[PDB]
Amino acid sequence: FVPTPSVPAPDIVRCAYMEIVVTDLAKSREFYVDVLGLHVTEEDENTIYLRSLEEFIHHNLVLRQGPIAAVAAFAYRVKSPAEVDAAEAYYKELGCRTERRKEGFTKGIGDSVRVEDPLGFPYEFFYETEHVERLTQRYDLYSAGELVRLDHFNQVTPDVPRGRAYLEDLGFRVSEDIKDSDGVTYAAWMHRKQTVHDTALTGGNGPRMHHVAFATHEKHNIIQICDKMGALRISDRIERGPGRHGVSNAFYLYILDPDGHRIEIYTQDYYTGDPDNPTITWDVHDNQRRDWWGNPVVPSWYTEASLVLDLDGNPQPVIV
Amino acid sequence: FVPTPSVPAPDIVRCAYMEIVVTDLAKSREFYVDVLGLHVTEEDENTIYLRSLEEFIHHNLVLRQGPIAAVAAFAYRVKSPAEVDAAEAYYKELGCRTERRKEGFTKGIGDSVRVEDPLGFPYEFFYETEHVERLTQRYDLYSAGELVRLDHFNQVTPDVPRGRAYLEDLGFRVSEDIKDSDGVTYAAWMHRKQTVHDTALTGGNGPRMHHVAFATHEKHNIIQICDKMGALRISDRIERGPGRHGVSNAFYLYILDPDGHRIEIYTQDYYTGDPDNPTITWDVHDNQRRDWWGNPVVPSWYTEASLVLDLDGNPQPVIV
Amino acid sequence: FVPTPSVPAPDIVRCAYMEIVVTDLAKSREFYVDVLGLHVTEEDENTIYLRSLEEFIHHNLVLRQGPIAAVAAFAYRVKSPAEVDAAEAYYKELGCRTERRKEGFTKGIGDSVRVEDPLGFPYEFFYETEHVERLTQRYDLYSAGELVRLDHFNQVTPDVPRGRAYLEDLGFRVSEDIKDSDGVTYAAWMHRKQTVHDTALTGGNGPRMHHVAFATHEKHNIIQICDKMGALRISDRIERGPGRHGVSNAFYLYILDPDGHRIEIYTQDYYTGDPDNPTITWDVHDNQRRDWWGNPVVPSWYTEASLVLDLDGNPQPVIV
Amino acid sequence: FVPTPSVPAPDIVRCAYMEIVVTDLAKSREFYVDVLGLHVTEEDENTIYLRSLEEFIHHNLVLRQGPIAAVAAFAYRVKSPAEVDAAEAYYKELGCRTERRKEGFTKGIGDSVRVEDPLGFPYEFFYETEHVERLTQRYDLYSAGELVRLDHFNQVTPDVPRGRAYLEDLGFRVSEDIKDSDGVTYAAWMHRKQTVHDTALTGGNGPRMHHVAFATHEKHNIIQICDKMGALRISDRIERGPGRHGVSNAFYLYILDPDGHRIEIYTQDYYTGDPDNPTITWDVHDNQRRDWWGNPVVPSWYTEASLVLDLDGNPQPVIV
Ligand SMILES: O=C(O)Cc1ccc(O)c(O)c1
Ligand SMILES: O=C(O)Cc1ccc(O)c(O)c1
Ligand SMILES: O=C(O)Cc1ccc(O)c(O)c1
Ligand SMILES: O=C(O)Cc1ccc(O)c(O)c1
Ligand SMILES: [Mn+2]
Ligand SMILES: [Mn+2]
Ligand SMILES: [Mn+2]
Ligand SMILES: [Mn+2]
Repeated sequence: FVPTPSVPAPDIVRCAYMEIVVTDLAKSREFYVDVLGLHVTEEDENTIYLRSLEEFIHHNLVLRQGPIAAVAAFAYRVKSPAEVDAAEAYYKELGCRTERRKEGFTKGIGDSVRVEDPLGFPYEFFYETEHVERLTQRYDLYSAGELVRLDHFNQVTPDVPRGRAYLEDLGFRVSEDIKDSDGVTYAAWMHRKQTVHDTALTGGNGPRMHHVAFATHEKHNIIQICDKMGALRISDRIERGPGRHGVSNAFYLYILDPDGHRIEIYTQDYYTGDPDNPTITWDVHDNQRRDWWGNPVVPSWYTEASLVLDLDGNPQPVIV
Repeated sequence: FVPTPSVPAPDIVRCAYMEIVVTDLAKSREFYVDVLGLHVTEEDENTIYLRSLEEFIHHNLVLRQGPIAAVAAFAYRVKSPAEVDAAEAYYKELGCRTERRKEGFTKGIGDSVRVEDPLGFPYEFFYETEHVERLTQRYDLYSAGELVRLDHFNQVTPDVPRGRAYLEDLGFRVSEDIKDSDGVTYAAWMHRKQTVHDTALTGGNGPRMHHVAFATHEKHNIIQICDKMGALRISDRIERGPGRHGVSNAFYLYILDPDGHRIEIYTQDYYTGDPDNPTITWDVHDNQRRDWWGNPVVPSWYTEASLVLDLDGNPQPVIV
Repeated sequence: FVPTPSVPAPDIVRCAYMEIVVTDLAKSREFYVDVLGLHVTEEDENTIYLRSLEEFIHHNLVLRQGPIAAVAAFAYRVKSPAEVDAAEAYYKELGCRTERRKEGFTKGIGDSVRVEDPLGFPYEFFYETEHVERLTQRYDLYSAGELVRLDHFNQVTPDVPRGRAYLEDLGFRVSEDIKDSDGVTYAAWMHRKQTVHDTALTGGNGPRMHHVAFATHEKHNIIQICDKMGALRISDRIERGPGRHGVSNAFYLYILDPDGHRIEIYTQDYYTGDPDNPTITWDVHDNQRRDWWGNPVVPSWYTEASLVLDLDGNPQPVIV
Repeated sequence: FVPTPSVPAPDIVRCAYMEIVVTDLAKSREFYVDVLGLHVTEEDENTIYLRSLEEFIHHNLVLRQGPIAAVAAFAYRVKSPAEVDAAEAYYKELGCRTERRKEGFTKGIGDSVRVEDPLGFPYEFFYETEHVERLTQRYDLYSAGELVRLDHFNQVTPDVPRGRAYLEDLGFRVSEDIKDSDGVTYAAWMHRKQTVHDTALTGGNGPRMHHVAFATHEKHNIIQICDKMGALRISDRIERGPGRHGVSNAFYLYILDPDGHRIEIYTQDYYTGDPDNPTITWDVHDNQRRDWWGNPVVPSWYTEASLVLDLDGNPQPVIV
């Protein structure tokens, strides 16, 4: 197990954005903006800043042109400027490499610290961000498959029990998990905000990014995304779903972007804000734990996932 | 009563399109295309031809620039070219003014006959029409408030029993009506196709066009139209609804175009195709006959309606 | 090809009901009434009469206890009493075995003729039926997965071109078909009523019943059926879907009853009522013709189908 | 203004339940259970404990038989057992009457303190409660108009600025408010949990309970409630809506129980959890602040509200 530091954990409010490296920016823009309908906060020749309909912070996604498709950062917003200091101190005590930039690492974000965490993932903690027009009631812009908010990340790592105790120490609570009779954790859903999760851990070769997920208001919005992809003849990019998750109870869809990064569209989970919210444990042999409808899980869903970068911009080696 | 001709009635398949005269074409285009999302089949400086998502005939609506906002024609498609002849013969026997144009009255329509019917309405019967791309599966074009097909017309006339017997002679059947204890008809819903109606008769000063109605696939599409109008700050053009009709059982919305013409958006009525489909009779005092939820009916809904034109292009005088 | 008779074909209005033989009536009742929510018109120790929410004829399904699960009759309603005579005369001229019963074959149905048609299927034609309370507006009964009407049948037969030419002589029109470069029909969707089909032909070992289909009002009603089956732990009975069909454009779901008979839940196809409604032809190699989202079909969907009975109640041998 | 205590405010997690006094328990049960579909946790001859689908604490509503219809308690769950002590200390310092019961005031709740707060409202704070089966995935129980969770309370008070400053000292944040050019608050929406509100203040004769609100998953669930009430002939109990709120952005419906207590059914507001979540201020003359579609409000909605009880069970006099 990762040691529990003597300094307090930073107070994390929620997952906020992900910075992903793509190989052809124009091709990626077409998928994220023209197909999925995300809103462009701002952009230049090498970077695109996107946000969902109900977001007020500067962006939920940063697309950056690069030679190797990978995830550069999983960013979490902390409760106040002092928590950025707490985050840096906490990881330094763990012996992790850290880098602080008062001016931020991405446009629209202020003082931030990035770290190569104990599991090899590039994590960012920040508090300051530029506010932009919240498009919540801009129904003149509302598309039939509208993505309304960023919900969670999903990470692949070889040792799930080690990762779980580490995120618990950081203050995340386990709303649901999958265990065997021995009591060993195979996967866990973890949260700071009042939904089922901000991040999840899946067992496998890693560190790797399994997916980032956005929510819609209703189920028909998810169906429309599939319909539109069939009309555009890119239905081969629909990987799994739509279906109903056993774990989380969310109606879901997983699609692939042009570099193969996995995007989940999700809707309707439940409230986990209470202090003694009951953890739901599923047995590893329960056939409805993944797909409530018993649908077959595609093999690629367990084996393909995105590389993540270290703080110098190079891929972290995958432990097999 | 209007005499029953000795020649057979033309075989009418369904309501097909309406030609409306608007006072400012650019302002009307903005409402029908930019706000409601109808598809432009073709257009020129004085006329716009629009169609709904699942239509394959040339248009469901013709917008024509004119000095007086009014309805120029209610058009019905007949079963074969010979029914156009039958339509002309039938109205001639009734002594109505008729005009036949082998080349059609509107672009994309072939051989047609227009008549000033016994109630003063300009009716058109045609069979030939140019086919265009049916957009049924063009989900890349599907908007959140998509109108998928033209459903029916609604006409205001002073003597409903006279109008009902006249349309029955034409072969329309009454799926639902409103009567008093005396057995007198106050309103009637009439159809040729297998839905609740192609046209309806409402008692009042006329001849006048009460509304033309389009259908959506689901209820949330109707809600989105309201939401979008609120975002565009034109919610004062929402006249009545959304609500549930007692008569027809349809979920509905009535909005007003820039000249005040009333448009209904409707969804989910039931099948009436069987030969002995039961007529549903509602009593005039049943409070759920109009709005199933008991909502208040706006006074303007009973008093405002559009003028209709005679065959020379002049308004038919309204009998009060 | 089946010869074309010299007498006119009976005027068929729509598919009306199917008589199914089940092996354990209590187990079947639980699935059709308690799980699917169909409404019991009446029942006895050996037979159950069910109807959908918006139906006014006596029943859409008849469940009958028997030794071998099979389909005893595909019933179509004809336009008037005289069409029952025309149906008998038409099949006698084709040399088919026919049996007429003035008092009907199932309760609530009057004068009917049943025939072993040229492809081996037991077809029934009737006009008279007892009317029952139409539950259209009984929202106090409306369930979250409500089936509102019977839509179509799907039949498996070894020679599709023969069956297609036969049904067209009967007056059915082809709304969509699947053909190869050579022009050979592999499958066809055929209709009398104004929807995509009343019956369809699938190539395979037959004669066999592939499925009977019911419609819901909206897409979320179909999703609820799946959710409820997962809660009841019978998700292993969901065979294919939910998905979007390329042919027909309908949102769909296929599930299996206790004896393995296949039921489709379907919603939202389009209007085919015009006399020149364009047939849509799909190529055999178009991967979006079955499932618009490119989902894998299930081998069982092409190989498993129900036996049908001859007029003496014995199963028709299946040609392989 | 109410003085700000020197002891810290209790850490409040969310509104949790309301205790309502009804005049005929059988008539009320019929409305809450048979019509609305709430789930009975337990009941006796004089009291009914109800909860929503996704709730795990003992109840969200308590119905209690009594001589005068009124609200006996607005209950909030606090973060830990120690916060019950902090709540008692905070209100004692304000000079409010308080009553603590180690064994709870209603079944299933533990150590609780009730207070007659500065505005005259009976507030309860508790931590301990019995957990019951969370019905989240019991789709075999899911109704077409299912209420999934308790969302908020709305209170009527004569001095909104006083009440607002008081609740902010308690730690509630203002997600949206209505102000005039002068900066005076006419109404405010306040929250502890990550939705738009836990409670709201409406100006008027009070103290009175304006309404308690429950959420559904989707917009069609709210429409079904209306449809079912029309089928049961109790549409006269639908008071306002359905509509879209400007403030909060939620799709809504207000109905009346047998004693006239107002219930809101609500769905789809947005996330307010960030520490600098922007307050949205609406001007008093903006006609889309209440109903986004410009619908007329109902005078009864501003004038009628429920009496609330003091700690001895007698109604608090209403200041006019
Ligand atoms: O279906 C599964 O594989 C489990 C599950 C539940 C919720 C999620 O967001 C997710 O990504 C995966
Ligand atoms: O609500 C009403 O006034 C009756 C009604 C029913 C169906 C319709 O299309 C319509 O336009 C009016
Ligand atoms: O998806 C397919 O396999 C083709 C298809 C289309 C419409 C139907 O009703 C059906 O039963 C099958
Ligand atoms: O429409 C209004 O009157 C304002 C409003 C907004 C959100 C709510 O929950 C509410 O109860 C009232
Ligand atoms: Mn996920
Ligand atoms: Mn209408
Ligand atoms: Mn089918
Ligand atoms: Mn409210």
